[PDB]
Amino acid sequence: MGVQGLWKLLECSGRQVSPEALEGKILAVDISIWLNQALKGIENPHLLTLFHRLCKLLFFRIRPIFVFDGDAPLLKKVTGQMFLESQELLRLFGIPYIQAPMEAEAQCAILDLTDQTSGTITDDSAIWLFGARHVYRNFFNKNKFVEYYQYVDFHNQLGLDRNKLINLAYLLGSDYTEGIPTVGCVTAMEILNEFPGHGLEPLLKFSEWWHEAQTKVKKKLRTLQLTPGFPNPAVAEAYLKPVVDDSKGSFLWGKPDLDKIREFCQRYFGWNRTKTDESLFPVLKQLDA
Repeated sequence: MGVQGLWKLLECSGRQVSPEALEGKILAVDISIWLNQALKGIENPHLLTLFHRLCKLLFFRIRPIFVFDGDAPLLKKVTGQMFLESQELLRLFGIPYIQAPMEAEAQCAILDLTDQTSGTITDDSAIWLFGARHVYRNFFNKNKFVEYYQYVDFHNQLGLDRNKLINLAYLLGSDYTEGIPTVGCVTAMEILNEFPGHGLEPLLKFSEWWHEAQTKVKKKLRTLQLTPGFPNPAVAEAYLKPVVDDSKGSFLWGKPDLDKIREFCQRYFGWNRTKTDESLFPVLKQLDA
C-alpha cells in the first residue's frame, strides 16, 4: 500500500513513543486496513483483531475515532457483513465512527487538518499525500513502542511537501499509479531535483525532456521507459482535492456495555464470561480510574 519506499525515506523523522504517552488524545483509525490485515492472518479473525486492538486502545485511555472507507476512487486498483459486525462491536464499546465519502485516509487527514483529532493511527504512507500532519505507525507491531511522524519534521529534514510527495507517488508507484520501473527513492529524488518547479511542473519537464531525447544523472534518466500518458494529472488532482467531509463533527465516547460485549464475544468467538472478562476488566479499571 501507500507509496513504494516512502516510509523508509521518512525514517529519519520517525520517533519512538510509548502508548502511555497518548492518554486522552483523540486519534482517528482507518479500520479497512485492519480488516484486510486480519483477513489473511479461526472463524472471525477480523473481529478478534478488532476486539484486542480496541482493548489495547482503551487501556491506554486513547479516545479513538474509527473511519470506514467509502466508494473507492476510480484510479485506485472485505464484505459488508464485516463492516456491520465491526460497527456493532464499536457501538458496544461506545466508540464513535464515521463513514468516509471515499478514501478513509483522506478523511483522517481532513480530521487532522481541521484540528478535530491529534493525528491518525495507520500504516498507509498515502495519508501524507492527503495532507496529514501527525501519524502513528506500527501501533500493534512486535515493538514496545509506536512510531510517530510529524509532517513538519520531515519537511524540515527533507524539504518534502505535499506536491513533492505526489510527484514521488508518480515516480515510485502508489494505489493510483504504477510508477516508473527501476526508479527508487534516490532516482526519484534525483529526477525531482534535476527539474525544479512548482506543482506538477517537475514531472512535466521531465516527461518533456525524456520524450525529446530518447547530464550525468540524465545519463541514466533517459534510460527509463515512460508510458505515453505520463504524467496523468488525474492522479495529482485526486491526491490534492480528494472527496472528504470537512464539517465539524460531534464526536462522543460512551461507556462500554459489559453484558452485551459478553454476548458478542460468546456468539462470535465462543467465549464465556470469564475469558471475555480477562480482556475487559483491565480496560474497565483503566477507564473508571
